Amino acid sequence: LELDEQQRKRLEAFLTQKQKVGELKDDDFEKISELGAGGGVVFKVSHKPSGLVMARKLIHLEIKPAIRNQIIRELQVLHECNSPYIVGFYGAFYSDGEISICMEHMDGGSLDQVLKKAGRIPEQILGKVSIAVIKGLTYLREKHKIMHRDVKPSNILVNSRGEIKLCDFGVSGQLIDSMAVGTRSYMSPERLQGTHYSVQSDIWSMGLSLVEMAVGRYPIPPPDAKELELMFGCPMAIFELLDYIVNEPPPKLPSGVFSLEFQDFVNKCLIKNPAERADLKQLMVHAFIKRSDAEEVDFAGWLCSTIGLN
Ligand SMILES: N#Cc1cccc2[nH]nc(N)c12
Ligand code: NA
Repeated sequence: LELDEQQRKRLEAFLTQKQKVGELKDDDFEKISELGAGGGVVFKVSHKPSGLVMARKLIHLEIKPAIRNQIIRELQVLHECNSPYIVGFYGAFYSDGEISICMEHMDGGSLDQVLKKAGRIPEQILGKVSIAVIKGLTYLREKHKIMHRDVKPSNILVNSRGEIKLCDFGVSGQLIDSMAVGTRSYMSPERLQGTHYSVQSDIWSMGLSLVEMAVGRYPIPPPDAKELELMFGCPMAIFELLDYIVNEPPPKLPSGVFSLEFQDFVNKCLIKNPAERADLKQLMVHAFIKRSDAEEVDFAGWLCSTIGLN
């Protein structure tokens, strides 16, 4: 988790900006636009006193003062997360029936939005995405002993400075309890079977997200012979999908389109058995990761061109 000079400096600039904000209050925010929707909506906002642009997630919940004060206390844990791979946090408060979580605004939005625009994401770009997700999960586990629990393309945010960060990792037990409704389509077979689940379940979710972004389609059930010819030239209800995940072989990338190191990387993430599945330590030294790290890929450049950012 050692940072380079440029990363160390952005982290310091963020904290110095954050220290000037003070206590977050409802009437200090001006809504600019909507950034996306879930059990909550995300708005791009202006924090009028500080002049900072933020992402404000509003979770509408009717709960007694007892419950909201415990949720807010639990979200204070988010002030301790300081990493290039974790979306910056400004603060949490309650106001007129809703919890607000104020975060760093990521101008590239989430990877589900980027994928919608791009059609499919190139393998070299997914190499940088994989490095950031692994480093993000390593940071959470090593410095805070917590697991993400909700890795999916909509929880991976990107920006025009080429940064890739994780958001929405559950930190409050009470906030989840008072809710308790996001998709279960990225959950590992072992979590869907209620059995033993560690950071290995986040690795499965990463593997699945990477296949979806590479092929441009949620990868379950697998695409047929004709669906692949449509893609590279070369319906299922949620309950049927979850049964498919638990009972059928895992998805895989099509061969002949992707490098064998990339195919091997996703196969090691998607091994059904969590014990056999690669761990964070092993993924960090996988051939695909070492190769992607040595590649000097202009992620910001690719991103701005693809989504018309600027
Ligand atoms: N979309 C989105 C989103 C969700 C949570 C935090 C955020 N910061 N910047 C965003 N665009 C964003
Ligand atoms: Na979630």
